[PDB]
Amino acid sequence: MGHHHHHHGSPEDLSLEEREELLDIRRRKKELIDDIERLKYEIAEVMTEIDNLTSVEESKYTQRNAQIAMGRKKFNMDPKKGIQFLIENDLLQSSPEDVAQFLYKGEGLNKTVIGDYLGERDDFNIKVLQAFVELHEFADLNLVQALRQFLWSFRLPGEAQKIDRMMEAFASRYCLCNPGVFQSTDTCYVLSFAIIMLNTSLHNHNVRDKPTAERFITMNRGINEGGDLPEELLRNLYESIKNEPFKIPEDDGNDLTYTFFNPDREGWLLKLGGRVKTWKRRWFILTDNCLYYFEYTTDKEPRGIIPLENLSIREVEDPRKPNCFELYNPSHKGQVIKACKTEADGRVVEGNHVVYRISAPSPEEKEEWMKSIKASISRDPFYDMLATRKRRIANKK
Amino acid sequence: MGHHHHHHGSPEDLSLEEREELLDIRRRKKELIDDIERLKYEIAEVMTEIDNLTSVEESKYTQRNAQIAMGRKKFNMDPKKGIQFLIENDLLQSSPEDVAQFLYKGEGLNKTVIGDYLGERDDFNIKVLQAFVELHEFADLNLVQALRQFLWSFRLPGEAQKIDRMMEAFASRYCLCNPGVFQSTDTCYVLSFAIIMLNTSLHNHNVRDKPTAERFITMNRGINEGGDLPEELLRNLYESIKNEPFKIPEDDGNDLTYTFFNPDREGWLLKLGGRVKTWKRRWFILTDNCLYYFEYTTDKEPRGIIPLENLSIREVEDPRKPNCFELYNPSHKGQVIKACKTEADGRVVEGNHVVYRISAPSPEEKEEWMKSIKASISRDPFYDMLATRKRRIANKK
Ligand SMILES: O=P(O)(O)O[C@H]1[C@H](O)[C@@H](OP(=O)(O)O)[C@H](OP(=O)(O)O)[C@@H](OP(=O)(O)O)[C@H]1O
Ligand SMILES: O=P(O)(O)O[C@H]1[C@H](O)[C@@H](OP(=O)(O)O)[C@H](OP(=O)(O)O)[C@@H](OP(=O)(O)O)[C@H]1O
Repeated sequence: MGHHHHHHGSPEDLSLEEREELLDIRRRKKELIDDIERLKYEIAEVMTEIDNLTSVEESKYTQRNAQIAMGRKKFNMDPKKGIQFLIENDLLQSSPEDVAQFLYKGEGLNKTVIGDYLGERDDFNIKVLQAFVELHEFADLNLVQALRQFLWSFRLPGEAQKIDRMMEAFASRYCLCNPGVFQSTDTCYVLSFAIIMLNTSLHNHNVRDKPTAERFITMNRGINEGGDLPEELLRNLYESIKNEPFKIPEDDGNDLTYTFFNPDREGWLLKLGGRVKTWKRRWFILTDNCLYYFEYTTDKEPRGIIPLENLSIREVEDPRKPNCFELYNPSHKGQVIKACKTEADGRVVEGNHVVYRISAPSPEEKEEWMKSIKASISRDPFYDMLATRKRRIANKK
Repeated sequence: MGHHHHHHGSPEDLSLEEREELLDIRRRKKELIDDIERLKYEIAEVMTEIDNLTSVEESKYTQRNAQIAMGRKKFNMDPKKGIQFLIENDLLQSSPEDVAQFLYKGEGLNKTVIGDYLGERDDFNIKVLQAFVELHEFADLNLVQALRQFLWSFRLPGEAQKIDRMMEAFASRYCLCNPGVFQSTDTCYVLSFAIIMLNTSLHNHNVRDKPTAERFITMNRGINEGGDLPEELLRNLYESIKNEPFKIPEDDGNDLTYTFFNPDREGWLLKLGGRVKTWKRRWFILTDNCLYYFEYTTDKEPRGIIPLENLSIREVEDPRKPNCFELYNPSHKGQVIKACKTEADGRVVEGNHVVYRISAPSPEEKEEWMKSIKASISRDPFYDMLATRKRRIANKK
């Protein structure tokens, strides 16, 4: 420090000295706080000693640990029964909030089972799901950041209805934590699945079309209840996913986040006739789990419509045409597939196909079509869920 | 030895040693916290000294301190006027939140006056009460722990309506901080008063029936909107209160938490007739601030009903019967007490009593009855408040 002249008199107080004193006081306060923390720890230890009182002073094993361990295993076998066991035996309190804290901690818990339980339509489960999402702190996180945390805590159920409940809870929570970002919960929900599809698109090699940042901006046009979201916001989300894929717990490689494919496609194919086996070039549109085909790209009405429900694909070698596969019903051998087409006179009639043999222009287009068709068939209930949700997202005047 | 009344034993039955140690540790922690607060205050003073605006002063106390001191005294005289003085003179900002912070700090404030002010039905006061409970951090505290903090910050008003507002604010805050614990705010509210009655029961010597942990579990059956709360939860609450009574600020010994008696009782008594002074044994039920008496325990209809409104008790010596007291109206000497009874023919008529002389089977039963009756009369508006609240608690499925 050095000293000051001090001609003035004994009342002269020195700011530096006062500051130093203040610092010392602060240090003392910190020490006191540390002491308090230590005391708290001691108290906790005492409580532990008290609890499991009827025992031998030195016991080999831990009552609490043993009982909780068995309860967790019970939960993994049947979540309803596990929760019940833990509540009955006072290892867990009975409120939705306490159950949610148990699930969020998730120690020794199967995260798929967590997802199965949180996605149930029961009133208790609904309340646990709310408290569960409330344990996720979404304020000041972008949508991908929030999704990363949420998707670490459980594994998405397979049932479309269950996936919906959980993503609705997520979207509602995000919007409450980040007001003014999205115009509606519906916007947040649909954008969330856009992000999930992008994760699949960019990180699964079975997906050839790798969307650019500009492309992802264009795909989400009108999502904000008719309006567009800020380009900067969409870019940040795109770049986060591009940089790092969703990290999934207990990952089996089969997760929706990695295998959420676009079920829609358009393009030229040759198709073999039903009763009369002639090859025809047609413009095909795969949409709504149906294969629509047209004589010309300018036709308003399809030449035919093939519902894909209950069908599967097999590759075939054809004597004349390259890159062939067949659609067929594996349950109904030798039976006509339910479909409709238009005759030359304009009459709409039933198709006469036991199989639909299709030839693609290239091996690469063959693979694209088979992927799209398989994806469309395999996740239809889920794509239907999103489609019904997207309609309410789009607003008509 | 020998003492006059039957309520002084020896200290032999102690509590559990570990628990006592924990309590001591908690006390130490509290002391440390107080020390830290003092240090902080000192630091603030040092900062003020360092600061430029602070001149050397001829005066013992400074402008801010002097003005705030007078304002606090004004508040204690008339809370509305005190707040106004502090706001007008820029010693306190005008929002409910700032006023609530002033009240919560409570420096040099009468905590009874704090309670009077927070319990007012005015719109501003209602908003201050909300902000006041928001300054209490109830997350991860059990209901007793939260009650201890809340009941340190102010003294409960005497008006039933005011008590209701404050306990409603408390219960709502607790449930928001601890979601899923109680099924309703009503559950939290009624359980809170169960805890308060237990405090009186276990810690006031005028109360002979000391409920066990099992007893307290049984008393709260169906409280959770028809359902039962977890036995472990109720045990923790019971043991906390048993171990340590509610610590009340500026304690005069007259606080509700110490003098919240059960106003209800049943049992055998002899009663002296009205016009014709014959002694009859009757089964008595004290409920709803009324004394109902029956010829037989199996009777559906009472022999008579004595409203206790406006009555008081005096002990008397009787020539024939032991352990006697009289109910009488001190305002209406020599006048018949409003009551009803049934004649032998079944006609319901008015009673002819100037006084009701009652004889109890033992001195101990006499004391129990007089306590119950006095308690019932003295706090009727409040018991009525709880009763109307408990009805909405009991719901049908
Ligand atoms: O045009 P020609 O050479 O006469 O042969 C037709 C076309 O291949 C039709 O295809 P498209 O409808 O695309 O024109 C086909 O109908 P499908 O669409 O049902 O395959 C007819 O099947 P049958 O009606 O089953 O013979 C087949 O007779
Ligand atoms: O039975 P007997 O010996 O004839 O005397 C009766 C009983 O004592 C009654 O008590 P209870 O009603 O409990 O049977 C009492 O009524 P109260 O209930 O009003 O005390 C009558 O009072 P009067 O009616 O005031 O005389 C008194 O006449």
